[PDB]
Amino acid sequence: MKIRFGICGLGFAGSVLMAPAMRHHPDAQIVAACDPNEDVRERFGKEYGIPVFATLAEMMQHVQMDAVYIASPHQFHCEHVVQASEQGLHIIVEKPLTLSRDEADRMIEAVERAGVHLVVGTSRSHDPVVRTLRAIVQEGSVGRVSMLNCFNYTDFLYRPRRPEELDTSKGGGIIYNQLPHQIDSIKTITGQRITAVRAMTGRLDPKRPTEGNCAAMLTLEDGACAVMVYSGYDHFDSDEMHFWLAEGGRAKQPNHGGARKVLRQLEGDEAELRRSRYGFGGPISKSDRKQPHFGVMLVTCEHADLRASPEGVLVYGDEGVREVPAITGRGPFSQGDTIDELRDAIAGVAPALRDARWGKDTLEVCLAVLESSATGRQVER
Amino acid sequence: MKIRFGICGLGFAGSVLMAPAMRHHPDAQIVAACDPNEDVRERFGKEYGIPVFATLAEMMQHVQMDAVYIASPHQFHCEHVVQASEQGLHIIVEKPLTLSRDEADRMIEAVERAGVHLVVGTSRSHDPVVRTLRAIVQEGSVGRVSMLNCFNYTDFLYRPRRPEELDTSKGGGIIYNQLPHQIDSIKTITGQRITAVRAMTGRLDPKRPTEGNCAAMLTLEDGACAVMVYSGYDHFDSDEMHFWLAEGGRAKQPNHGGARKVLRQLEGDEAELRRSRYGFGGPISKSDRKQPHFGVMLVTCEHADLRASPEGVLVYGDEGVREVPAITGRGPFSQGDTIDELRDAIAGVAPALRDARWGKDTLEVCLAVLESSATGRQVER
Repeated sequence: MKIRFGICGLGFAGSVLMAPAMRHHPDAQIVAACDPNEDVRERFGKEYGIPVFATLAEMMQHVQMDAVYIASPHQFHCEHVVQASEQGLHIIVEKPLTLSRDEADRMIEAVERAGVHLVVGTSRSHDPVVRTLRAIVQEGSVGRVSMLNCFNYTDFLYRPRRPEELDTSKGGGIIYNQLPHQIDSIKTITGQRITAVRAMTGRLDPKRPTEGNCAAMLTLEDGACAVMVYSGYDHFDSDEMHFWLAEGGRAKQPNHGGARKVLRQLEGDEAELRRSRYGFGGPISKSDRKQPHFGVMLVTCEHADLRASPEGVLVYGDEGVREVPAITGRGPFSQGDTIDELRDAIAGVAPALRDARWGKDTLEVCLAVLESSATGRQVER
Repeated sequence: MKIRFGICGLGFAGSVLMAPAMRHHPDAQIVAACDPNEDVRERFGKEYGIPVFATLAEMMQHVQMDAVYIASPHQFHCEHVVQASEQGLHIIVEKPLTLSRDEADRMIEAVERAGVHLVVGTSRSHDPVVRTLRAIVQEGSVGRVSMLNCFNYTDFLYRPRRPEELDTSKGGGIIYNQLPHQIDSIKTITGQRITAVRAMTGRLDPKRPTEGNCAAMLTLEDGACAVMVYSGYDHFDSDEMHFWLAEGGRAKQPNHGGARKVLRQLEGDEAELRRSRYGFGGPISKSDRKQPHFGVMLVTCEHADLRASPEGVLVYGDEGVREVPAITGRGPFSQGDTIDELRDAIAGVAPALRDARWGKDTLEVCLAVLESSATGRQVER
């Protein structure tokens, strides 16, 4: 029925992506928020008409709530998840889940012993086009998946960043912040375990020395494979091969120089541009759109190739093309579907797919990309 | 200067692709032809005004010539190559080179002991867009190649075929008839040896049980990798992601049912449709075009992504996009460039790149795709 949510961590994912989508979602009410930053917290409390807090602990002591949406920096996810679990609160947590397998185990153990439901965390696998691709595959007519092909060329590395985000050791770069979207989509579309990983990564800019590109072949469990390719250097832009839609569904304008131009001319400190542009009540808090997507994703089955469209899925069949509209979610497009997955779990309609074990599993696939790329070898798991 | 050519084997590659391109090529004169089929041979002799013959041996005994273009069925390539070599004639040979490593060794040994030049055989790597991509890479400004991404979705399996062409054991299917175009392009663009192969193949149609799709990751020798994906089931059509140009440069019209429709309604025997449509003086002998291409090919370097265009190469740089026209060849687009590579070799301007050893090497990479796909393992070579 109606889930009373607290938001924990009010950076970009929290305040600007998820929060408005929650207001607008009919099965969800924002009831409270916390963040370490007194400034942002207070502004957010005024605009949404809710009490706010400096720590999760305090929010849990002072507001009747059913779930927490945890959008704190990843280094805080483990303890935030344990803490919510110990209160019997259900959870949505942003990616990265964690960087650490041990953490991931502590999270699983806490959630399971508490009996709560957890979902992670607005992936692009919540995109209805990806859910639609799954429905088409299970439905059966299209036949078995033989292979998938996903690629996304992007300007990610040249968006405004804090300097810890350009250190893979601290969680930066595309392995932890982008590849999970493809990996989760591949798992979602196929319903198969990833059993082997061959990947190569590059860090083609030494001024920003984290991973910006990757080429990978993922072996799935029935012998099907998925190729996954990602590059973030703001060179090719693959929305050209996806109807010139942006990732978030709104039409895109070519801007190839784009993010790199903005940074070169920038006078001052980039970290500031980051928090002033993507913070709460900054520019991008200003948001007739089509389906969201992540690069292009070509699923080749026995009786068809499948591809995400602005409205649903393009099915290239034996007979020629036809279109399938995207499965209606109850609220907004990705963000809303994340909420639906939890509601469904709490309601006993459907247990969560993207639980803590699925998260750990995606973390392991990321680690296997790092290993395969260091050693040159396909990594079995 | 002017190369006097004999054409040996007058099926589609010989009579309809290469022959007109040779007339039109200024450094080349067709001087004679052979083919086992009295009918086709004679028709061809009338139209090109040349003497014709039932066997290579006879042609070599009766016409002063400098080179042979060998477009016989692949099972005949070995002996055709040995025979020409033993006469001191230079050679262009169509792919497949051979299916057999031993054959490939006999071919190398004959060519080398005779001192003749050999090129194989009109690959899509002779496409000037591919040569242009190479020039850009060697030129250096764009920086090192980190990874390549090539894909082509096609209707190959449902074009009209003789029944031996739907038996991998006899040389059919995409491993020997399509993948070499990508493999050769990858080698040409990068100038690197392929040192490992992870691939999966499918035969998604049991009525036509040869390989129709493949997903592969090719490891190159400096650590760069190339992803290669191919599907031929007439479902998705990737010319959509290449400006709706066909492979051969002429604008394309969507026809997704296309080749499969033609076959389903076909009354009679498919082998007949094959030789009556693609034979000499059939329909497709009827041939203002742009650059040829093979699916799309995205080369991601340190300072740019590169992509083939209808006019040359699209360079997505730090600064934004710019276009480089395709290196002018001396004659027509792919076919002509194949001739230039031999002329250059005979003239002492540049030895051939695509010699018999390069061919064997491509054959080994194809074999490694077959092995990797049977075993699930990356194959080192």
